[PDB]
Amino acid sequence: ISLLDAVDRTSRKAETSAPERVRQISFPMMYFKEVESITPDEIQGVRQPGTA
Amino acid sequence: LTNSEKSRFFLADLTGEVQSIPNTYGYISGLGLFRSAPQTQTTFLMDLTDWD
Repeated sequence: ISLLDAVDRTSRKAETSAPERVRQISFPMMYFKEVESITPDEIQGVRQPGTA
Repeated sequence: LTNSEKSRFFLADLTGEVQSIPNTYGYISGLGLFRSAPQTQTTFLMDLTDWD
């Protein structure tokens, strides 16, 4: 928006306003992956901490 | 009441007794901070574990 400029009455001149402005955008997003594995060699023979 | 200071044939009363109990401190065993863990062996082990 802007302020109107004064014009004289007899010379019937006027003012106009600029139109709107519309654009477009897009968004990419991140992907996360996590892998873990359980193998019996990490369970066999191993001792539970805090237990005799 | 009681026999006199330097003769066994005269009397002198015994007026009570005064005592001097030592100074004992607490306020550390008063707080229930140290929990009792009774055990059977002369030494005990403990497991330390951590991760990040």
